[PDB]
Amino acid sequence: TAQARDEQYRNFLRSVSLLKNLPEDKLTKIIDCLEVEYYDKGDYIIREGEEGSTFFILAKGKVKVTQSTEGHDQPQLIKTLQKGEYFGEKALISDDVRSANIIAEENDVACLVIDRETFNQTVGTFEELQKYLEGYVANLNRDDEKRHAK
Ligand SMILES: Nc1nc2c(nc(Br)n2[C@@H]2O[C@@H]3COP(=O)(O)O[C@H]3[C@H]2O)c(=O)[nH]1
Ligand SMILES: [Ca+2]
Ligand SMILES: [Ca+2]
Ligand SMILES: [Ca+2]
Ligand SMILES: [Ca+2]
Ligand code: NA
Repeated sequence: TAQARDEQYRNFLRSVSLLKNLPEDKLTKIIDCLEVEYYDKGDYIIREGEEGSTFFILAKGKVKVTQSTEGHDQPQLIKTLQKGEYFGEKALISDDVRSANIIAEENDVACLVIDRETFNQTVGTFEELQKYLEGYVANLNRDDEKRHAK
């Protein structure tokens, strides 16, 4: 049922920190425009250095965050993320290429894929959320500098 589907997505999206206080009409816009992409173990959802403008919410499974850093020939493992966490906002906020890899850690990982326009018309319309994400990205920049990210 369309209604049952939309209710399931509404309940999930309201469990995401960043989205919990969105007006109904903006949550409905996300519900209407999100897409789902599925990944197998080891797949790169995001690859450092590539262009990208999608915002992702992890809906099922776990992902690894890895990043190239000075003194290491392979990207180093920074953290892992789980259901309800999000990623890919930094390319939009920093106006940059992707700055880390996001790798599926297991099979049947599912992410919600939110394009730039949808992001801009929902999350990006609320100054409190923009300022929050600006501060979060600033902390990511601090972390990048402290580990000597390439
Ligand atoms: N640069 C950077 N990015 C991090 C970090 N942790 C995460 Br989650 N991320 C996420 O990894 C994504 C890679 O694509 P992005 O640069 O668009 O956004 C990044 C962030 O959402 C981090 O320490 N540094
Ligand atoms: Ca974690
Ligand atoms: Ca604004
Ligand atoms: Ca921190
Ligand atoms: Ca950087
Ligand atoms: Na992808």
